[PDB]
Amino acid sequence: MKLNISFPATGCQKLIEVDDERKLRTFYEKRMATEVAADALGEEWKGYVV
Amino acid sequence: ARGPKKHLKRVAAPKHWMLDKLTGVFAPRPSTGPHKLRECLPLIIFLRNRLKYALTGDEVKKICMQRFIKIDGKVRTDITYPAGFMDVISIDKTGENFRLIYDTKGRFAVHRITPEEAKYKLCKVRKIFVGTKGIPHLVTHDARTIRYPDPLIKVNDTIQIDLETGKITDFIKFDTGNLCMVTGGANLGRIGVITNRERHPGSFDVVHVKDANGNSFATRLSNIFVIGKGNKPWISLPRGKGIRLTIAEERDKRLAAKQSSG
Amino acid sequence: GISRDNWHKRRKTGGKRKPYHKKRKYELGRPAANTKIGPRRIHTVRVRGGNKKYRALRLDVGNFSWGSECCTRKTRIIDVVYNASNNELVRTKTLVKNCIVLIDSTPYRQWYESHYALPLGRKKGAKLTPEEEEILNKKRSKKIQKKYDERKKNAKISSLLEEQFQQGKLLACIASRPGQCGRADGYVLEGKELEFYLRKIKARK
Amino acid sequence: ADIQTERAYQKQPTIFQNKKRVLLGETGKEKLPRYYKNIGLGFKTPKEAIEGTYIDKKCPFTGNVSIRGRILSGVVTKMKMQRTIVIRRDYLHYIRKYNRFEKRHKNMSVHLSPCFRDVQIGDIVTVGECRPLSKTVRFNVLKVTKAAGTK
RNA sequence: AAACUGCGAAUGGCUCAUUAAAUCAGUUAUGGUUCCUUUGGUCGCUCGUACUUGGAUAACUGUGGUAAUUCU
RNA sequence: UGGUGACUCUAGAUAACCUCGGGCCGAUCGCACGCCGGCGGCGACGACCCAUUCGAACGUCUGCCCUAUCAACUUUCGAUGGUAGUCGCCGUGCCUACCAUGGUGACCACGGGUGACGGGGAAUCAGGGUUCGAUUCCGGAGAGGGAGCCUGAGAAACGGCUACCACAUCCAAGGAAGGCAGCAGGCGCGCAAAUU
RNA sequence: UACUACCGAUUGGAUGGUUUAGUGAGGCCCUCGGAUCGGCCCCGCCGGGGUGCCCUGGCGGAGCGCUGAGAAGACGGUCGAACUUGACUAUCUAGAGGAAGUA
Repeated sequence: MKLNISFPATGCQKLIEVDDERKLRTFYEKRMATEVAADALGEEWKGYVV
Repeated sequence: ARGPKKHLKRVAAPKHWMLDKLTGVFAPRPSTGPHKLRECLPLIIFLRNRLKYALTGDEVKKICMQRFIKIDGKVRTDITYPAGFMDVISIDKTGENFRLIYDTKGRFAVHRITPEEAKYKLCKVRKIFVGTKGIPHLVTHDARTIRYPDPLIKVNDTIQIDLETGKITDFIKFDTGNLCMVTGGANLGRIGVITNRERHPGSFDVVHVKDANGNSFATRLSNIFVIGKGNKPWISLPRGKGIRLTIAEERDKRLAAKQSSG
Repeated sequence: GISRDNWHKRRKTGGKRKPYHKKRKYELGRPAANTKIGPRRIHTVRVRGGNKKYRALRLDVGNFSWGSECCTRKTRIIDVVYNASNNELVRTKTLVKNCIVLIDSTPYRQWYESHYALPLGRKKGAKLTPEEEEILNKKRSKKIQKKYDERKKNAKISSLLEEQFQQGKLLACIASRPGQCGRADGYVLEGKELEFYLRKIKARK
Repeated sequence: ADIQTERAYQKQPTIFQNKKRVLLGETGKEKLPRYYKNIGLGFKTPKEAIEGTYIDKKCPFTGNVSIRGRILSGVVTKMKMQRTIVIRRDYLHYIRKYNRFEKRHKNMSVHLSPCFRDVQIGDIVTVGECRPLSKTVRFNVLKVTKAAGTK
């Protein structure tokens, strides 16, 4: 998958392509408008809830 | 149809507009308004077909959009606005005033009137009702409603309007001995004196009218407009006095106009 | 696609028409929305001309008029007891026009004692709370007690109504159409109509 | 009895009949005031209309109809439905090629008010056009004249 | 310019398959209905923050998906 | 109070009600500028209701070609009528419930056919007639076949939508799109008809 | 020497129209449903004003608080194209055999 990630505090966006299904295990079987702590996305993504 | 129609074919237009065959497929198709579209002159036909002031419909659009035409004292920019029986068309720029009055052959004449006459008109009262805290009302033949009329005014009478205020000045009652114009049917445009009215209940009444030369004709009651009281009309009458000549004497007049003129 | 056209019917002789045009919109019918008794629930239908109709689907209250007294009061609706068209509009408790219905009586009782100063529908035990004593047995002026006793010469009800005031439930008939205006209005049954519907309810049960 | 034969209480809708009153009129003379009107084309309302006790919402004299349109006349043939009869109207139709005529006829189901009792068959009714009262009924009996022999 | 809003798109044009008291024609009626618009009337008639109220959403900016659409 | 040939009309008086899927009782815009901080002149757009105009829709009466090798039909599953409702923009078997047994027909009902859209009209004609009218005006209907709807004052709309039936297009096979009996044009069909 | 047309078995196959019975796409109505989105509260960090309290001002947090809006979906009803199996009827086509007349 690709991940269109935005940031409404300053309105800047970025498309990050994640071809690793271990990271996408956090988002599976969720729904729209449900917040998920995005710790699995990497190491810069520690305190980040999307 | 699935709704109201907006065109009028030129062959199905009213006969008294005197349009011809070959200039187009369509007729002007009057807007909704105070007069019926089988009983009206649209302003485009009066202004280029009768007065010859224009040569196209585009020039009628240009003349009307300069706010130069007042019909019953108000400016009309609509070129298909239905003018009708006894409306005062007043062009201020040329200093002309007209009233739409039928000719003896049932068409609207180009009747010029003085600006003294152009401040009033006669209307025929078609409905009286009392409405909402006892206020009496009129409804005239050109969709005017008037609050608080005189209580002697009844249905089929003829009142007189002042065109600025909109209020009644006086009126004529419907009685034998008053003067008429016929506004419908075969006898359209003729003028005479009421002599009789036979009342058939549940149907239309018949009014007998006598011409100034002793000719007599009937109409229905709805085709009767009381012009004046007794013999004096309250308006100016057109070229013919509402006296329909037969074809023989019309031929004789037309031939006597050639052996004398020239 | 419910239709009210005539052209799907036989002719008067009994021959069948062939349809020449298909179903038009102005010949439509709508579903037959059956009012019940419950808390107020009214839906809105957009109809021909752009006007508005009210489908009451649930009513509990509407105003009924005492015809003899000329007293109209808003009043809770208790139950349906008799429908003159179908009997299955009673077991389902459907409110339509002309149906016979049980309503409350206390807005009529409180008007009656305030206007005529007489007890109505009270038991023979005569337990009277001190609320209505000061309207039934008030102090009042001589000119005003004269009027209140002059009213008492004609303040007499039929015996068929006072046994209903004994149970706190009058019998009424709905005069408006609840599927078409969202209201259940009507009048209290009195007299010949009252004993007619009384023997009809008597014979039906 | 004698009116209330249906499942619903029959009454004239314009007349209020539960006006309370004192016993000197409550016991003295008991009379329901009758609603009637005068239809307008010279027809006079019958005596049985203004004093009878029948309830017919389709009657031209005591019911809610107006008479407007066509006055016609036929001859009664069938009296077998409830409050409505069948008349027959005979006419001649001109065929142009032969300069001659042929006898045609048309039937009309027409509503008969209970104020015209003693209506036989064979006699001439006058009918008036009203609003559509049924699927096939548009006219209403206004005046009955007897046949030639009934003295 | 764009876009939101409003109106029009139910007229016109074409064809004659269906349809035999049906369509249609003349005549009547709506006192048994609805009616954008036009025209006139009405619009302090009601006895109970205003020197101006609230939340959004396009166009636009920016990140995109699909082989593909007047897709989003 | 007023009206009609006729109201259960209009207006009046009284008691209430007044739908959260709410009724009206202006939080709108331009131009000219002002008179004694107030009072303003023209417009524009609105708006419940009433009337008018353009209609529409349901009814009234009379009128249509051939066929009896079509003589009885309609009524179970509304046929004809009565009472009460429901639904409808409203009148009505329009639908429902309960009753009545009616309604049409040799004066041709019912059924079938039509190389039948109906009229205004056309050709022919001593007089009478006979045949034609798909076709530019009016009225109806239908947008391949049926059906259902949304929006709207107005549509059961097809140069709107949703299905099914018959055809048929693009595809990366996952999906997506369609409706010339508008103007041209093409194929077909034919004895038979024009310029993308 | 050939044609013509019939019966025609095949209950050839296919298609149409009436009906019996069974099924039922889709919209609309009704009873639910409640993914989500707000507001008012309740506290925390707390300014100003008035007076430790209230109104504003910024947030943030949670509470099955209490309401407003609300999509998917489902029960039912209705309208209802179509589908299947029959029965009757009609047509187009593949079809052995033959007969008579036609010349």
